[PDB]
Amino acid sequence: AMGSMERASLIQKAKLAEQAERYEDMAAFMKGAVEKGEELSCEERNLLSVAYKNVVGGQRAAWRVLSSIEQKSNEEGSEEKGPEVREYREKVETELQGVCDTVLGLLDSHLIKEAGDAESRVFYLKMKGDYYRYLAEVATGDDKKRIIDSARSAYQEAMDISKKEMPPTNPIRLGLALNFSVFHYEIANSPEEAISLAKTTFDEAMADLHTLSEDSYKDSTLIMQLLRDNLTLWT
Amino acid sequence: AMGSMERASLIQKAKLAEQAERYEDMAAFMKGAVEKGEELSCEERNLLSVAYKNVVGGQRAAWRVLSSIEQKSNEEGSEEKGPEVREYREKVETELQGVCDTVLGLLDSHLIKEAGDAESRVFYLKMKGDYYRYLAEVATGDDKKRIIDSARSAYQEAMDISKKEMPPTNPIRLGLALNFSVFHYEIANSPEEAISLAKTTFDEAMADLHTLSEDSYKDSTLIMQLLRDNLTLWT
Amino acid sequence: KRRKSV
Amino acid sequence: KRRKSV
Ligand SMILES: C=CC(C)(C)OC[C@H]1O[C@H](O[C@@H]2C3=C([C@H](C)COC(C)=O)C[C@H](O)[C@]3(C)/C=C3/[C@@H](COC)CC[C@H]3[C@@H](C)[C@H]2O)[C@H](O)[C@@H](OC(C)=O)[C@@H]1O
Ligand SMILES: C=CC(C)(C)OC[C@H]1O[C@H](O[C@@H]2C3=C([C@H](C)COC(C)=O)C[C@H](O)[C@]3(C)/C=C3/[C@@H](COC)CC[C@H]3[C@@H](C)[C@H]2O)[C@H](O)[C@@H](OC(C)=O)[C@@H]1O
Ligand SMILES: [Ca+2]
Ligand SMILES: [Ca+2]
Ligand SMILES: [Cl-]
Ligand SMILES: [Cl-]
Ligand SMILES: [Mg+2]
Ligand SMILES: [Mg+2]
Ligand SMILES: [Mg+2]
Ligand SMILES: [Mg+2]
Ligand SMILES: [Mg+2]
Ligand SMILES: [Mg+2]
Ligand SMILES: [Mg+2]
Ligand SMILES: [Mg+2]
Repeated sequence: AMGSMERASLIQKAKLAEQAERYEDMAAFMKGAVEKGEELSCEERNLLSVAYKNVVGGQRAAWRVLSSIEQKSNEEGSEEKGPEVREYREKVETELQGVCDTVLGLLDSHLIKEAGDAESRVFYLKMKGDYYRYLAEVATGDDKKRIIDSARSAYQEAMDISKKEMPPTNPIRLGLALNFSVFHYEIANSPEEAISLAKTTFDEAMADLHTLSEDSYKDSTLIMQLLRDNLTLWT
Repeated sequence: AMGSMERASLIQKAKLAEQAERYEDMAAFMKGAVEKGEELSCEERNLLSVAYKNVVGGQRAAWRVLSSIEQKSNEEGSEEKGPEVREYREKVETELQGVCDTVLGLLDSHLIKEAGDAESRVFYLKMKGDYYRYLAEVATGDDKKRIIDSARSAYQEAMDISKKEMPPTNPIRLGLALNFSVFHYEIANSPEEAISLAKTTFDEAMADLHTLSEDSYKDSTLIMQLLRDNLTLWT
Repeated sequence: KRRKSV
Repeated sequence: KRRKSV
């Protein structure tokens, strides 16, 4: 749908969509930019991830509402409404899945293959881990296990690279750790691992802060605070 | 698209969509319920208006962002970006217009024709005035005048009925007055009329509050406060 | 403060 | 308080 628009026009429109909180549009513009076949810049990767994060974020929030209703209507002494709650939860779930598959597909051809620099490769592998994780949040079937492992292996590979190649205060490194810790906590049923990861990550970033310019690491600061919020919630 | 679903299932799903903040879905379910050809109940009219109010509300908010950017890029010493801002503002505008036309169309066949009770007829005429008003917010062409007059005539007819048939604290009567006052202020370039309407409306509702049960008029209270907010902003 | 409607 | 991700 975006094949007739210049790459630069798609990037510009993704930035306008962001300002207008039109995240579906933003995601469609960024998909079209990716499909031009050139690697994305640091700024363009951020637009890509923000667009899809917001689209799936709204779907996942809806899915959680509908799932909670559905689960309530399946309890002790709740009364039979009929199939509507389940159908509508399935409709939202299916659309969410289709957006995850779209992102995963863009990642696998060809953001991940062509990413040589550490900051881009870790960024894309983090996205791959995130979107498999959102698949795992709704998976109840045969392949829940395989989906969970796909998220784990993406996050693990990102983690391996980020440790070798990036400082501990790098905001991509920090975000990856934050999300991988969430994965361990609520997807992999490994809250000790989640806690240990969040703590180690936070502590190592604190100790490396002396190397940093400020206010040039406001992203790193915010993410350190989310790690702290999780540690507070979980301990 | 909704012709195969039972009316009651569409109403139920519109309520789930509301809880999930899935307003596009909500609007589509309510459109499908209207198309069953039975009159809507008081509760169902509210679902209808809330669904579309939220969909168009997000579009109008986006349109305002993009318009402000566009107008900035057309000023003294702003530099030529190219056609992207205008194209993307036009795309948002076109979709907004299409949603207004969809609502107006549902109103004209056949919510308005079949509404005999005062509360339903005023409610639908208020919607007709609102959606013509949102058309007028973006109209810059030949028919801006005709669109503005269509909003005025709908609001005027609603106002005439609501005065004859409803008490001054009726929340539909109050909301209609609130919106008609906004129309006068920023669409019809008649701020004196907007102010006089908001004041009279508020004062008459205050004087009729003694007749009311509470907490049975929380909607009327909130709308009286919006009238007060406008009067504060405008005077 | 943007004006209110309902 | 729902746990944070980024
Ligand atoms: C403001 C919107 C746009 C233009 C899209 O930028 C989003 C943000 O983009 C950058 O921030 C990134 C970033 C975010 C920061 C944590 C936001 O920081 C602040 C202070 O707002 C959240 C965004 O979603 C984004 C792009 C995402 C990620 C996440 C991506 O996973 C695949 C990993 C961690 C984080 C990294 C890439 C952050 O560097 C910038 O460093 C931020 O600006 C500052 C001053 O920190 C800007 O707000
Ligand atoms: C909560 C969501 C649903 C179920 C959709 O209901 C929306 C709301 O629906 C009713 O409120 C209506 C109503 C609104 C109230 C002002 C909300 O009141 C409170 C305290 O939240 C705003 C809604 O958009 C709605 C449906 C719209 C209108 C507007 C319609 O124009 C065509 C005219 C004024 C207003 C009227 C119809 C209000 O009566 C009810 O009276 C409200 O509940 C209470 C306690 O007042 C409920 O919040
Ligand atoms: Ca605690
Ligand atoms: Ca004032
Ligand atoms: Cl459905
Ligand atoms: Cl466009
Ligand atoms: Mg080209
Ligand atoms: Mg049922
Ligand atoms: Mg399913
Ligand atoms: Mg322990
Ligand atoms: Mg039937
Ligand atoms: Mg340009
Ligand atoms: Mg136009
Ligand atoms: Mg005067």
